[PDB]
Amino acid sequence: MYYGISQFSEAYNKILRNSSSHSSCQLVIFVSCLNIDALCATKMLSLLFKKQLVQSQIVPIFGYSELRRHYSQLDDNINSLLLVGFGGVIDLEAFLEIDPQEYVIDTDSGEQSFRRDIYVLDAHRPWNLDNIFGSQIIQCFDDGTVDDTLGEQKEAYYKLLELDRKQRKKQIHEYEGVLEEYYSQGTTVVNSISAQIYSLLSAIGETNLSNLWLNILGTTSLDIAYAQVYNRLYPLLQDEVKRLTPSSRNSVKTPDTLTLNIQPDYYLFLLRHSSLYDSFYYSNYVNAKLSLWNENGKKRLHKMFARMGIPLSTAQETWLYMDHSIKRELGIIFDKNLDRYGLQDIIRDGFVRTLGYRGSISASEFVEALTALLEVGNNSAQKLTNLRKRWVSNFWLSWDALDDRKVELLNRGIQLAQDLQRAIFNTGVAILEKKLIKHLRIYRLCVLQDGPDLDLYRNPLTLLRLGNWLIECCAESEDKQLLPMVLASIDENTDTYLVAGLTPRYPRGLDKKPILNNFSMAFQQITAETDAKVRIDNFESSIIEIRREDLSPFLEKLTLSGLL
Amino acid sequence: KFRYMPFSPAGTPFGFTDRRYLTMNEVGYVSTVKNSEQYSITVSFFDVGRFREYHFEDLFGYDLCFLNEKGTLFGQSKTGQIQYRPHDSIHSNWTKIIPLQAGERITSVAATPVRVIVGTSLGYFRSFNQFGVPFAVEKTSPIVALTAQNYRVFSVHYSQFHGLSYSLSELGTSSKRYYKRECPLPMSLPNIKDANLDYYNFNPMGIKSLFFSSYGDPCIFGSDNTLLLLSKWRSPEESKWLPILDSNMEIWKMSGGKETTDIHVWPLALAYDTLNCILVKGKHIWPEFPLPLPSEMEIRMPVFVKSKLLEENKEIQIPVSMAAEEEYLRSKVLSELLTDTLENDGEMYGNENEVLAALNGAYDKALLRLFASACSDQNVEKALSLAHELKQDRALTAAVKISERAELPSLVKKINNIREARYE
Amino acid sequence: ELLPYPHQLMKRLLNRISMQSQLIENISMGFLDNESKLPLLCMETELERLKFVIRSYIRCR
Amino acid sequence: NGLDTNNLSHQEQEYLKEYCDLITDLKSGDLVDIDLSGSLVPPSDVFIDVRVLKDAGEIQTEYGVFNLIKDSQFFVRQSDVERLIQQGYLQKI
Amino acid sequence: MSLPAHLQQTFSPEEIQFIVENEPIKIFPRITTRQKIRHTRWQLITTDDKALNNMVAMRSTEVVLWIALLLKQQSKCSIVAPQWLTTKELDRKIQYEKTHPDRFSELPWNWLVLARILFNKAKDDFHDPIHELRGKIQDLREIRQIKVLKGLKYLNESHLQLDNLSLLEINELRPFITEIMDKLREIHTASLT
Amino acid sequence: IQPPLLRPLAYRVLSRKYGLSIKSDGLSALAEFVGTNIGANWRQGPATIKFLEQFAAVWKQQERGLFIDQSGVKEVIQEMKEREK
Repeated sequence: MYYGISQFSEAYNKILRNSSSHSSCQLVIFVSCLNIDALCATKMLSLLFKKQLVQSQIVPIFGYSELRRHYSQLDDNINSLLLVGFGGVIDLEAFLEIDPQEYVIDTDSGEQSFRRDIYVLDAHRPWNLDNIFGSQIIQCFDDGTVDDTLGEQKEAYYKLLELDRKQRKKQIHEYEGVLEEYYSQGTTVVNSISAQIYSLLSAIGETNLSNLWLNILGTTSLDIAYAQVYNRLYPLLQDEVKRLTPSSRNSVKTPDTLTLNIQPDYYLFLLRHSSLYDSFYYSNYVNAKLSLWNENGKKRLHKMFARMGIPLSTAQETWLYMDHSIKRELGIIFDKNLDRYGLQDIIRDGFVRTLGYRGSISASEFVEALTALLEVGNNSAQKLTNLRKRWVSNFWLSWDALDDRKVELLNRGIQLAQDLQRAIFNTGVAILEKKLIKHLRIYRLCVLQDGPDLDLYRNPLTLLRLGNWLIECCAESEDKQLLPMVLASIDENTDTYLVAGLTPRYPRGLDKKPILNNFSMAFQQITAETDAKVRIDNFESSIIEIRREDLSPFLEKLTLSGLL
Repeated sequence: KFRYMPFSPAGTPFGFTDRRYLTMNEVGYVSTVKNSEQYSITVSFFDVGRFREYHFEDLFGYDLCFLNEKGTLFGQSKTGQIQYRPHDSIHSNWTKIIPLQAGERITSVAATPVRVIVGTSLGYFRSFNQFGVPFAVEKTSPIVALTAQNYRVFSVHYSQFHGLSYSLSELGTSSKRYYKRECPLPMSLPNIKDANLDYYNFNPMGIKSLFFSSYGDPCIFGSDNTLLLLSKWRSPEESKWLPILDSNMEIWKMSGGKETTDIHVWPLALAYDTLNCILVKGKHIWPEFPLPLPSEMEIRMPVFVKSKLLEENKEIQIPVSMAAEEEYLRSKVLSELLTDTLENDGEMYGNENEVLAALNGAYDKALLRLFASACSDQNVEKALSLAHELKQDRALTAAVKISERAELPSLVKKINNIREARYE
Repeated sequence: ELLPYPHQLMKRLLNRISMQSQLIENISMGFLDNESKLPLLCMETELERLKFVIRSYIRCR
Repeated sequence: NGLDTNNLSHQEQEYLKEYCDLITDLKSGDLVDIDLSGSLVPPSDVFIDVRVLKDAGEIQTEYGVFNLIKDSQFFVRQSDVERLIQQGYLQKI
Repeated sequence: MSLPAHLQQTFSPEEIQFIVENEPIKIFPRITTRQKIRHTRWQLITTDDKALNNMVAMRSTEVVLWIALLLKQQSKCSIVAPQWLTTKELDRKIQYEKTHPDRFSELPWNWLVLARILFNKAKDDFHDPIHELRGKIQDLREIRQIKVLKGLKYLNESHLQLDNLSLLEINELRPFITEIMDKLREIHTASLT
Repeated sequence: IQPPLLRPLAYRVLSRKYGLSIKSDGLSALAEFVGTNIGANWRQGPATIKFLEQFAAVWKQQERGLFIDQSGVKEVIQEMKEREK
């Protein structure tokens, strides 16, 4: 709203006018650590700033309290502050207690100018009305969907701000009702931060194949959470790939030759890097369809391989080492057998960027390797701070792996993704056998006391991966009602349960508005009411840390909460 | 009979490729890429500091593209749709459709800082302002090619009965003038191998490019590839075309006697005394979508005899006298053009006057070499004629020294008389 | 063998370096107050290379 | 010293201190414009990305203060970051 | 000491690269640094400033190779490929070396370093494909190495002549050849009465 | 007093001289010391150079700009200058 999508390049030009100086480094960039879309957007922005030669600093951030503490240490020489993938939903000016009058310089002439300007980007469509409108130092970026939805909201909000009689009471009540209808709504992502940065780069004309690949990776990270948004973005990415596609086609192989290929990308687990059978085994959709957590599901997978006619050993053999003719026949075999088993949804299209002898890599496998690098790239509050520093180091490691020269780093991320997905599948099968998930009819409650992977689930990425596997199982299971899910894992050292909200999703065959997440506001109300300690410092409000004993009374209050 | 097709300067046919250069010039090279029958358009700018590149998908697939620093022109000849996008784009990129009769198509287009030029295969001409307001509607001979260097405009009109012709105009911001109107063009059309035939299908005239010089003098690169420049164009009565560069002869001389067919020449613009031209190789006359840096070639007279050069060859060698003759001719033409440009257009840079003085000195040196050759011939009359043609009396001092070296008393006496006359 | 020390050439180069550094400082003050720092970076790199060459020769001596 | 005392003799330690003083004195005076203690590697790269090998914190520059928070990358001229690299705080971006 | 022990005898490959950078090279500008008669200036103390200040877009100009590469880092500069750095010229040099095993092809002393640097940066500017030029450079390097092996087989204490040998090859061969020749000269001197 | 004005000056005079880190707070403290003289104290610049040299000789510690030790070192150098007077 405050900056139109067409005006994003104008805001970048203003940032250049404010902080572009060979004499001094007057720019600073803040990015929410352990966010794939924010990481891709920050990489594109850093490349653009390097082309602009404007010196700047990059500091990954884990939570809102960390962001406030970082803002406390900001240098006055920096006249511009940037936020990537966070702070849109909240009123950052209210959170940081910023004063436009204190910041405003040369306010008079009807021109607003501040010593430090704050630019905000966030994937979630919901944005605090005060953040979008109230704060001028905050300059929210939107695709125009926020403006379209907030026409009436901004009319009511400005009318309420102006309004201070029974008729006046009725008008103020109407404005408050519109504002509240905008409020108390489950947060949802409608656009990718990488997509917004790519739109700004297209307004500047600066978009290239690498930037398009980064935006595609951000969209692919979004894909599991919002398949609908991924479907909306995929045709645009294909059009961009066609526009930027080199005129030469079927070019002779050489290491320098690089191109992005729009090719089928089946819903399988690292099929290029993992054996065919294991790629089928680690697929959440495959497990959710065949009930692979059961030995009956494993036997169904074996029978499907037999019906396909590939030897079971051939499927279990490494895909790179598999036979050349079988690789070409795999597409026809899939088209024949996935329909027979009803798993035809596995067939899918995905961008795969190639570079000569370095070869082609799918966006899904790259995003999986990046998530693994973020998860495992390396007094209890001090230990959590050290772990957040380790998470920032993992974010830096993933950023370094984003460089093409760090193909070995990307491969290490791929191996870590294989290990993490194996652990997630084992934990999910064990949880299904244990029936740890409980259908409370207000939500689905699950708490983890298992020794393995608890320290991994203390990482929100691994916790969310396990939750996504369970959600895929529940979504493919028609008998399982689509309900909000609660996942609570506890690390013994901190002795606190990491509770994160999980909205239900439709089965991959189905494609209905996604369920809004009430867990954020529900946990906020439950934390305000309950004496049990709960952490909201993290940028993800749904994710929360609560002590081991604190969780159970908090869980009772959560079931009591009407928001869920 | 002749086929009327849209013409864009340095335009490249799609051919086998789905993508092609819509037009190319020193201001920038425009390349369109087919995208599901909607040809995406990219507008590259050679001056990176002056302009930022902008690429936009085009469902129209405008077959006509003209590039000027004020803005980029786009046009679909069959539909008549014409879109003009200012380079700053602060003014909205206006688009409009022109009335095209059955069988009428836009043969070419041109851009002006304050106006937009439109020409039709039927010969109808429509003038529009920079805001798109039609400033004039007219009918003329079919303008096969349109070129406009800022306010200056140079067009080529052709018909089966009218023949090759060209109209020159300096419209200016006001007081529009036509320096020449459909004056006959002395150029030869290509005969109508397969790649050359396809290039003829793309551009029936065969003109590789029609463009003004960096100083604004009219120029063109015909199908024969021998570069032509309109000398003394400021005076219409004394204006004359000059085959300033023979690209085929230059290619042969650089090849050293070898005859290469795959090599070609493709000019985007002509710098002063040097053509900024890509030398397309391979079967295709037009260059590939990737753009090699243009080859800069100084102007070369066609006076060189290929048979004499081959006899010298027995990496090509030229006689010193032939080199001096070509040098003196080129220097005289360049000095006349520089004098006209400095008199009328002034000096865009202050070094032009010093360059003209150095060119006069080099012309005098070439004349002195020719005078030494005439002394070797022992023709005192020819040597005296060369000395009379010499521009500077200071160079005539060297001419008299050369006559003394030739030990011709008649030449020395005539040179002394010429020294007295020049002193007078 | 150590070469004889060229005092005049070394002193002229040092004076040129001093004047160039002073001019670069003046340009920096003006910028802090056309505006293109690319020539300033070129001059800074040239001064750095010249100073490195002089220091290497002096260290070898 | 321009930018294991037990192993050295006492006279050797005094000699090393005198040598460091002599180096500082040679830089302190004539030819002070060029840091004689500066690296002898040719200036191959004018600009190079830099990030902390260690979390030293704020650091000085020609006209800026840069945080050295762990794994924090930068884009700066090589000359300004040469001293920080000599300190070892930042390595290879 | 002030001089590293390895640097006491021969220049480093980076130093040879610095010398090659000190050499000039032609390039095509994309900025009208020249101002019309109708601004920051280089004012270089070790090199010409007039060429840089007079550069215009797509107007070929020569500048020191280090400055040329610095500008090529930006999109404004496109380096002009050396004429000897063409496939035909490389084939001619290879044929000359084949016809003359004793005589090295008249390549520039910095031919190897220049080809490597251009492959690192100026690979785009080459009209000929970079891979063919790299293969030709490797073939020429192998031929020159075989010739160097034969010459080392034919060493003499008095002197040696290497006309067209690359500067990088000379720098690499300086330690071994110098030490061997010095030892042979010492042996001959001890043999002398 | 005028810490921003002395900042490039202090940065040069200290970091170029010894490689010692100068904190912004230490530069501000040196600015207050400079402003202790009502007018510009150019001799105090050489006094600060002598103070930095004495600090390097005694403490021999990097990051002397933290100014917790540099303030006491400034008092010591001022007493030394008073004894010199």
